[PDB]
Amino acid sequence: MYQQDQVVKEDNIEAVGKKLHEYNTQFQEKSREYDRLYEDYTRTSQEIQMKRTAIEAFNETIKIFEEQCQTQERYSKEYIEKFKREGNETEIQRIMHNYEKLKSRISEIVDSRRRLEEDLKKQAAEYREIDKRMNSIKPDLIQLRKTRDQYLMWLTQKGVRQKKLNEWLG
Amino acid sequence: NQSVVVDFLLPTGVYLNFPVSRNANLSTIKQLLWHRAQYEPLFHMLSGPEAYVFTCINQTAEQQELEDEQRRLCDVQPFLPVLRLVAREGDRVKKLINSQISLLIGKGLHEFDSLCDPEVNDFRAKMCQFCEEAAARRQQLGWEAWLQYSFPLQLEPSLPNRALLVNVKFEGSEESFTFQVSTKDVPLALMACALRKKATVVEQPEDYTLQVNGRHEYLYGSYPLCQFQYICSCLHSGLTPHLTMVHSSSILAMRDESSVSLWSLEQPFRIELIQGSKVNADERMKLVVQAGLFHGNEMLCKTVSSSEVSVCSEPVWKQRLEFDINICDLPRMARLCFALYAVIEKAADCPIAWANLMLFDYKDQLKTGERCLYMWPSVPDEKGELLNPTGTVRSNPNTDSAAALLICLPEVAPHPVYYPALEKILELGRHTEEEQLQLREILEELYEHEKDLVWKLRHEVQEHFPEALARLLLVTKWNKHEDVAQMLYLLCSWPELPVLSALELLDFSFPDCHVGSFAIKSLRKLTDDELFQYLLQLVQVLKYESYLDCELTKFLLDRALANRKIGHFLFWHLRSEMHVPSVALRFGLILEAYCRGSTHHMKVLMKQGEALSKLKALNDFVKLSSQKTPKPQTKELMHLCMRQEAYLEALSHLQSPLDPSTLLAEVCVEQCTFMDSKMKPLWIMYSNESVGIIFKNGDDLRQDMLTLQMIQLMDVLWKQEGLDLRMTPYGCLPTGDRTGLIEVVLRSDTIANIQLNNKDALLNWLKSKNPGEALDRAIEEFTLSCAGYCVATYVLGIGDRHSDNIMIRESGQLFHIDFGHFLGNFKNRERVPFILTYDFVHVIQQGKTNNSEKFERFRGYCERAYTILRRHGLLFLHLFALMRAAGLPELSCSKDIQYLKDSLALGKTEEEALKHFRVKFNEALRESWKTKVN
Ligand SMILES: CN1CCC(c2ccccc2CC(C)(C)Nc2nc(N3CCOCC3)nc(-n3c(C(F)F)nc4ccccc43)n2)CC1
Repeated sequence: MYQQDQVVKEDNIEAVGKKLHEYNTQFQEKSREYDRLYEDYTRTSQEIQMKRTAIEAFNETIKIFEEQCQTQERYSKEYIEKFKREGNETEIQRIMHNYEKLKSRISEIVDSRRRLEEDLKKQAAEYREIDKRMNSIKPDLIQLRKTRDQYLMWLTQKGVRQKKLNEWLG
Repeated sequence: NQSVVVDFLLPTGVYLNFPVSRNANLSTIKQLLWHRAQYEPLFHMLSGPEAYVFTCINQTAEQQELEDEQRRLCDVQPFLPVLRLVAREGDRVKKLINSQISLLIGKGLHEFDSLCDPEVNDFRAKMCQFCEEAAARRQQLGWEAWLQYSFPLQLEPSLPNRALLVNVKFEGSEESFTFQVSTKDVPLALMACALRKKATVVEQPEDYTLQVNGRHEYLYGSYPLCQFQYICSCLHSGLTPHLTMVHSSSILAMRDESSVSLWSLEQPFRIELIQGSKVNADERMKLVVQAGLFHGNEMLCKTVSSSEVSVCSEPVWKQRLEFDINICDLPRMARLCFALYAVIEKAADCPIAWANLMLFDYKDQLKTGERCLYMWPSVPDEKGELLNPTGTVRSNPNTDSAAALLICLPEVAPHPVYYPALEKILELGRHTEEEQLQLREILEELYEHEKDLVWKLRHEVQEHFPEALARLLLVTKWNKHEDVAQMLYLLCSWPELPVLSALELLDFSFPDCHVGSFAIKSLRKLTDDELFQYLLQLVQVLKYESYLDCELTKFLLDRALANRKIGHFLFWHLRSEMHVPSVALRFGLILEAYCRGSTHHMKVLMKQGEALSKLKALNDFVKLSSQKTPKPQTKELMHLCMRQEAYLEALSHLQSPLDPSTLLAEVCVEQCTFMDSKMKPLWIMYSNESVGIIFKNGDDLRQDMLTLQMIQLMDVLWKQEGLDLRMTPYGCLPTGDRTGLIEVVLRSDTIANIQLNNKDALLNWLKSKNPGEALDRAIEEFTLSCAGYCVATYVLGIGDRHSDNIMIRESGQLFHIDFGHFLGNFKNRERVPFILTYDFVHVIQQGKTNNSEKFERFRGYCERAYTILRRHGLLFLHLFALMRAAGLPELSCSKDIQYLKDSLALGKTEEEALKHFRVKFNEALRESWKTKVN
C-alpha cells in the first residue's frame, strides 16, 4: 500500500555507507568550489563599485577643468583686447599658450577616464560569467546535499550507529 | 618616488603644472604655487594667498575645500593631483562637515542624492534636523552635564570599609599631595580634602572634578569611591591611585572646540509580471518566477507561480499572477517576495535569485505602478525554501550588472489608497472557567486547536498573562484585517513588559510597526550600562527593518546623542559594515545623521580612521614581505615604514577605538612587531602618561566580538550575585571589511610558552611572579578564573581549547584567546563536553595530589556560575535570536539556539539540571586524568 520513492543502493549496509562517503566527499568538494566562486563574486562586486565611483571622480575632475576653460574665455576677453591696443601681443601669446596647455591636459584626463571605462566593461562581463558559473553549480550542489541526506536517513533507519556514520562522513 | 606632478587652476583661468613633494602640506604647496604664479600671466589680479582655499576631488568623488592647510598632500589623497583655487565664502562650516562626513563613513553623500528616493531625502532631512537639534541643546547644558555626556561613569556592578592612600595632583604642577581616604567616600568628600591641603601649603570643591592620570576617565557623582572601575581595580592590584585636580573652567574649554477607504476594496490582489533582465543561467533549462505574500515569516496566501520561459538574458512573461487574498486584507507590513529559479523541462531545482518588496511605502500608501526590483543572488542553505522572506526589502545597489524583474502593481482606485489610521483601526478593534485551565496549560510552535483558543481568550491573555503577548501576536491571523484590527486594539492597551520580553519582540517574527514601537517603549527603561550590553544585537536587527525612518533607528540615535561612549560604539558597529551592500544605504544614513549631532566626536573618529588606514597599509606591507624575507629582517622594514612623518603622526596621539577613554599617545616603534602565522596580525605598543593593540586584517572579528561580549555579560551577571570570578573581559572591535582591533592584556603569556621554559612550570612561573605571600592570592585568582572560563566555554560550546589559546596573567588570572568556533562547531557540529585539564587541576590543588577542600571550593565556584547563568538563559536566548540577523555562519538556524537551550538545560528544573551538571563535571574530572596519561 505505501510505496515511497526510495532512491538508494538498497543492499548491504557497507555498500550504502561507502557511497555515503563518496557523495559526502563530492558535496564538500562542490561546496568548496562554490565558496571559491562566491568569494570572487564579492571581490568583483567591490572592485566594480570602486571603478564606478572612480568614474564619477573623473567626471567631477573634467567638470572642474571645463569650468576653468569657461572662466578663462570670459576673464581673458577684457585684457586680451587691451594688450592688443598697447603692443602687449607677446603677453596675449602668453595667455593663449597657457590656455592651450589647459586644453591638452583635459585630453589626457579624458583618455585615462576612457581607459577605466573599458576596464569596467571588461569586469562587468567578468561579474556576469562568475554569476553564471555559480548558477550552473548550484543545481548539482543541492542535488548532492539531498542525496547525502537521503543515504544518511536510510542508514539511520537500518540502525547504524553514530560512530560508523561519522566514519563515513570524514 | 617622493615627488608628484600637480595641476593648479587659478581663478584667472591660468593653468600651472609643476612637481611638489607628496609629504608637504597644503600651506607649503600654496607658497610654492605663489612663487611660480608670479611668472605667469595675469598674476597682478589675484589677491593674497590667504584669500583663496584649495579645492580637490577626494577619494569619494566629491568636491572638497581643503581648509586645514596643515594636511599633507598624501593625507588629502586627491583622485588626480588637481588643486583649484576658489574663494573663502559660503557657510564653510557646513561644507566642512559635509566633506569630512563623506570621508568618515566611507560613502559619499552625493550617492544618497543620486538615488532620487523621497524616502532617503525625507530620512536625511528629518534625522539630520533632530540630531543637529540635540547637538545644539547639549552645547547649552552646564559643565557637569557635558562632563557626563562626554565621559559617563565607568562603575562596577556591585563592599568592605577599607582605607588606602591616593595621589591627588593639580593641573600644571609637579607637586602632588598624597593622603589616605576611605573606600566609601563620595568623590566630593575626597575633593575638599585636596583643596584644604592646597591652600595651606580659597576655591570651592563643587567647582572642580577628578580625572584619572593619562586617561579620559573622570570620577564624580553620588557614588562611593569603591564602586568606581579605576578605584576598585587599584585595590586588588595594590597600586595607589593617581588622580588630577581639574577646574570646571578647564572643562568648558573641552566643550568649546483624498478618501478611498482600503477596507472597501474587496477585489483580490494581483500583479503584472513583465520582464527579466541580465539573467545568467544554463541555456538548456527554463526560467520560472515564484511569488508569495508574507508577514514576517508567515505566508498570507498560496505561492502563485508563473509559467516556464526559455532561458535568456532578457526573459519575457507578460503574465498576471493573482493571489488568494483581497486588497482589504493586506497587512501594513505585507511583504511580497519573488524568487526566480531554473527548472529542467518536465519532459535538481536551482534558485537563481530573489527579491522582496513592501506593498505599502513608507508613507502608508499602497504602491501602484511600475516597479523594477534588482535582485540578490540566491545562496544555497539547509532549508531550500525558494522564497526568501527574511531578506531585506532594499534593492541591490549594483544596478548596471545585476538581474531584475519588471513588475507592475495595478491601479485600484481613482484616488490613491492608504492603510487606515490608528483611530480607524481602534473603531474596528473595539468590538469562562474550563477555558482558563487550557490557557495556563498552553502558555506554560503552537497547535491548531491551541491557536484558536488563545485567540478566543485574547482579552484573558492581556488581563492575566501580559508577558505572553508574543504568543498572542503569533496566533493572530494577519491575512484578515478584522483580526488585525482587534489585535492592534489590544496592543495599544497592553501593559509595559520588562526589557526581557521586549528583547524578544524585536525579532523578525513580529514585523508590525506597532509591535516594534511597543517594544522600544519598553527598552526606554534601559540604563546606558545595560543598553551597551545589547547594543550589538540592536544594531543587527536594523537589517530586519522595512523602512528607513523607524522607531529603533530613532531610539539608537537618541541614546547615541546622549552618551558619547554609546555613540562611539554605534558608529563603529555601523562603519564596520559599510562594505556590505545590503546595509550600506541604511547604515550610511544613520552614520551621517549621527555625525551631524556629534561634531566633536567626529574629530576623534577621523583621527582613528586615518590610523586604521595606515595600519592596513602597514599590515599589507608586512604580509607581502613576510613570505620572501625571514621574520627577523621584516620587523625593521615595518619600523622603517612606521617612523615616516605621515605614518608616525597618524598612528600617534589618538583615542583608542577599543576604549575612547584610553589614550594612545606615543608609539613605541621598537616594541612593535607582528605574527608570522596566518593573517599576520600586528602588535602595536604605546606609552602615555603603556597600552597595546592588535590590528588583525583578514578575518571577520564579529563572532569573536560576540563571544567576548557574551563572556563579559556572564561576568556582569555573576558580579550581580556577589560572585567575582576574576575575569579578563578584554575588548574586540571590528572596524571594517575583515578588519578589526583586539585589546591587549599586559603581563600575560600563553599556556604553551610558559610550559616550554616535570610540567610544574605553571606553579613555578606563579611562584616567580608571586613570591612568598603573593602565591596564595595568585592561586585563588587562578581558581576563580579557571571556573568561570570553564563554565563559559562549555555553555557557549567553544571546543578546541589547547595550550596555544589559553593565557595566564602574572596575577594568576587565566583567560582565553582565538575563539575560532562556538556552539559546538569544529573542523561539523556536536556538543563540546565539559572539559577539566589536569595541568590546571594541579594548580587549584596547590601541587598536592589530593586537596579535597580546595577542589570542592572550585566545584562550588563552577556550579554557582552555571546556576546563575541558568537564571538568565532567556536573556542569552533572546540575544542570540536577534544575533541571527548578523549572518554569522555558526549562528543561522534554530539549532544554534537549541545548543544554548541544551547546554543550559533550560528544559529541566534547577534540581535536575544541577544533577546532570554534577555528572558532567564528574566525568570531566575522570577524563582529565586519562587526557594526559596517554
Ligand atoms: C614574541 N611575540 C610577542 C607578540 C606576539 C603577537 C604578535 C602579533 C599579534 C598577537 C601576538 C600575541 C599572541 C601570543 C600571538 N597571541 C594572541 N594574543 C592576543 N591577545 C589579546 C588578549 O591580550 C593578550 C594578547 N590575541 C590573539 N588573538 C588573535 C591573533 F590572531 F592575533 N586573534 C584573536 C581573536 C580573538 C581573541 C584573541 C585573538 N592572539 C608574537 C610573538
